[PDB]
Amino acid sequence: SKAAYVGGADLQALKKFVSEGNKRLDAVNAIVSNASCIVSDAVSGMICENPALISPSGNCYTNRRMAACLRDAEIILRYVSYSLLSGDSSVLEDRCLGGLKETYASLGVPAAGNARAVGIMKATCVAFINNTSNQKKLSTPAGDCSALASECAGYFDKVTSAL
Amino acid sequence: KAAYVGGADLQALKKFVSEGNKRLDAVNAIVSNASCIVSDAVSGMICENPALISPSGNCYTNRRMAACLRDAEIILRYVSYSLLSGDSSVLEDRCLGGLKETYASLGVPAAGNARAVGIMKATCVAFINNTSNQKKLSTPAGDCSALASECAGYFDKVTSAL
Amino acid sequence: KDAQLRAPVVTIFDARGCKDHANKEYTGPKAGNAENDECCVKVQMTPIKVADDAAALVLKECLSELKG
Amino acid sequence: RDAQLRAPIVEIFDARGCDAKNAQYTGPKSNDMNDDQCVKVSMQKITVSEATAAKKLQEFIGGKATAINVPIISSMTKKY
Ligand SMILES: */C=C/C1=C(C)C(=O)N/C1=C\c1[nH]c(/C=C2\N=C(C[C@H]3NC(=O)C(C(*)=C)=C3C)C(C)=C2CCC(=O)O)c(CCC(=O)O)c1C
Ligand SMILES: */C=C/C1=C(C)C(=O)N/C1=C\c1[nH]c(/C=C2\N=C(C[C@H]3NC(=O)C(C(*)=C)=C3C)C(C)=C2CCC(=O)O)c(CCC(=O)O)c1C
Ligand SMILES: *[C@@H](C)C1=C(C)C(=O)N/C1=C\c1[nH]c(/C=C2N=C(/C=C3\NC(=O)C(CC)=C3C)C(C)=C\2CCC(=O)O)c(CCC(=O)O)c1C
Ligand SMILES: *[C@@H](C)C1=C(C)C(=O)N/C1=C\c1[nH]c(/C=C2N=C(/C=C3\NC(=O)C(CC)=C3C)C(C)=C\2CCC(=O)O)c(CCC(=O)O)c1C
Ligand SMILES: *[C@@H](C)[C@H]1/C(=C/c2[nH]c(/C=C3N=C(/C=C4\NC(=O)C(CC)=C4C)C(C)=C\3CCC(=O)O)c(CCC(=O)O)c2C)NC(=O)[C@@H]1C
Ligand SMILES: *[C@@H](C)[C@H]1/C(=C/c2[nH]c(/C=C3N=C(/C=C4\NC(=O)C(CC)=C4C)C(C)=C\3CCC(=O)O)c(CCC(=O)O)c2C)NC(=O)[C@@H]1C
Ligand SMILES: *[C@H](C)[C@H]1/C(=C/c2[nH]c(/C=C3N=C(/C=C4\NC(=O)C(CC)=C4C)C(C)=C\3CCC(=O)O)c(CCC(=O)O)c2C)NC(=O)[C@@H]1C
Ligand SMILES: *[C@H](C)[C@H]1/C(=C/c2[nH]c(/C=C3N=C(/C=C4\NC(=O)C(CC)=C4C)C(C)=C\3CCC(=O)O)c(CCC(=O)O)c2C)NC(=O)[C@@H]1C
Repeated sequence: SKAAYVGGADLQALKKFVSEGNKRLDAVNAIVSNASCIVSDAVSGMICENPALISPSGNCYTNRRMAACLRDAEIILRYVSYSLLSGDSSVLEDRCLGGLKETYASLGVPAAGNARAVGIMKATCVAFINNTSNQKKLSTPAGDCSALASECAGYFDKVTSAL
Repeated sequence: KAAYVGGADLQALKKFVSEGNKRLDAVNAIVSNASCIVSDAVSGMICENPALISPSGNCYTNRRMAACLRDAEIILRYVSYSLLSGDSSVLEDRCLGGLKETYASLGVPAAGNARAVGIMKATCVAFINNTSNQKKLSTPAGDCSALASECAGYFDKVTSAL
Repeated sequence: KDAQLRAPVVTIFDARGCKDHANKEYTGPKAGNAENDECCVKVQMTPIKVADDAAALVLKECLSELKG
Repeated sequence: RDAQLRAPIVEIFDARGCDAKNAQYTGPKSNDMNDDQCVKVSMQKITVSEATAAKKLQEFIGGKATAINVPIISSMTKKY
């Protein structure tokens, strides 16, 4: 539960422990600072493509179910963001994905809908990392983040595979 | 408590406002992006002036931030209704009447509202004209600049008033 | 699995040039350069929650954009 | 002013090609596409919870990141 602060010498060290530390931190900043939209756009895209999901027999029907789906999509996004901070997917694969498919099966949370919500978040995050905007309309120094984008994509692919 | 306008009544409404079908698309572009429009506006106001979330700033604490996010949504929605109606009377009376005085008494900073409303205006104009990063709604391609400018005019009434 | 439905909430502070916030949260040693002494990452395992108002607003967006 | 902080919620239903039937509209039929289209308007109290607000603060506090392809106005100094 305790918040950790990594700055100064500890942040300098973290940048020696992971590849492309500065770019990595920019990528994480983009995702976390836009998290509500990334999540809402993914869940609402899943729904707009399959409106049955908010019909009365749909798994997102009622605020409570919508809230649970938005929450889970945020949980997944956050474990991906943390994977990108860390340079690996171990915590994502254990804490987030471990037992998740079985949990969803016991609750009746639909695999097709999850695949689409996750797929949209993937596209969105990859696009934030491979942002081709002019420098004037770009918050970070312009350059090539394709390796990190592919890394991020790989983390989403692990979620897709598990679910 | 809700009004439903479909069938004959909607066919009629479309004749009583200019560019009825395009106008409904333009309204759709606002209401289906309501959460992110509000977010961008308050976020941008803050990144330009981070003091707003310093301990002495007007968005400090969840209570103040929640009120600002709420107010931004209120303003956005009265604008969306003005665009549906082709008329700003409700916006000017119900929303904007007494608001400048209200904000003057509370110390809600005018420069902050100027910027937030300005960002909502740019974001709505972009969604209406389909120049935004996202273009999720389907329309025949065309020139919606008149409706975008009408929308911008409603935001300009907000800015003028505040 | 996480029984409490926690996830890592990460906050990224590039605070280079910020004079008004005292950089006191990070308690370790300094690096001797601005790229690290005026930058900080915050990480906190947090129960992830979505309130009724947020879910209700997403539903309003959805209802006006359902594809035929 | 509105004492209850209500605002108009406008909802746009283009239900052409939507195979689910809805009949909240009680007026006459147009006998064309408008029978598959509806605008809903209601006046609802607008509210944002402090929990949501806390989540938004965490998104906003980094002070650098933005949506894709938008103007950059961020600053590290107090403006007002
Ligand atoms: C909301 C966060 C975003 C900010 C801020 C920004 O600047 N862009 C953001 C999001 C974003 N979304 C996508 C891709 C998709 N989004 C959807 C959902 C959307 N589409 C719909 O039809 C409906 C319902 C009417 C929605 C709510 C979808 C389906 C996609 C495409 C997913 C895919 O490619 O399979 C992106 C990625 C854009 C890109 O690839 O360049 C961003 C950045
Ligand atoms: C609602 C999320 C968005 C999706 C999805 C999408 O496709 N576009 C989205 C947002 C959007 N924003 C703007 C315009 C602006 N946003 C800001 C705030 C932003 N800039 C910053 O420096 C910071 C803090 C680091 C922010 C949070 C600003 C300042 C603008 C421009 C305002 C103005 O020009 O007056 C737009 C419109 C883009 C355009 O005007 O071309 C969209 C679509
Ligand atoms: C400059 C951008 C600025 C003005 C002007 C202003 O009025 N407020 C400004 C910044 C600001 N920062 C914060 C919060 C945090 N800043 C942090 C940065 C560092 N902490 C450190 O110890 C170091 C050295 C490695 C940093 C680079 C951190 C970690 C913040 C979070 C604190 C927390 O978790 O509570 C705010 C929010 C209000 C505040 O705490 O001052 C503002 C407005
Ligand atoms: C097609 C998109 C669709 C499938 C397939 C599915 O399973 N569900 C679908 C749509 C859907 N619509 C709604 C809610 C409303 N639809 C409305 C449209 C009309 N109402 C009318 O009277 C007319 C004729 C003029 C329409 C074209 C309205 C007004 C809706 C809101 C009603 C309300 O106020 O609650 C939903 C939401 C679930 C539901 O309420 O049925 C869904 C999933
Ligand atoms: C892909 C991720 C996007 C992108 C990134 C990009 N960033 C840089 C350079 C820097 N980024 C930072 C950022 C931070 N360092 C920190 O400690 C923190 C806070 C914790 C942040 C936010 C830094 C310090 C640099 C170094 C240069 C500078 O000081 O300005 C680059 C340049 C290449 C490099 O690796 O240095 C790039 C390409 N660029 C894009 O176009 C993508 C959208
Ligand atoms: C700017 C607003 C964007 C744009 C709009 C645009 N729309 C049309 C045409 C139509 N739009 C609708 C939409 C609705 N009618 C309804 O009753 C409802 C639900 C309440 C909706 C959402 C309709 C029915 C049409 C007519 C065409 C059709 O049969 O689908 C146009 C075409 C020109 C015109 O005036 O008809 C345009 C240009 N186009 C853009 O490029 C902007 C992003
Ligand atoms: C959203 C894209 C999809 C969706 C989601 C949805 N989830 C639930 C319920 C639960 N989800 C979890 C998830 C986790 N357990 C873990 O250990 C982790 C890793 C940290 C996760 C992500 C759990 C435990 C539940 C049950 C407990 C709870 O919900 O509080 C629901 C149902 C909520 C309900 O039954 O009321 C839904 C709808 N639904 C969809 O349709 C999307 C595909
Ligand atoms: C957000 C962009 C800005 C901001 C907002 C902010 N507003 C308040 C408090 C109130 N806002 C209103 C507004 C209205 N009254 C009406 O009748 C209407 C039209 C329907 C509106 C929009 C009112 C009445 C209040 C006071 C009552 C209440 O809060 O419920 C606050 C809180 C002020 C305080 O210290 O309590 C804030 C922060 N703040 C900014 O900095 C942005 C510029």
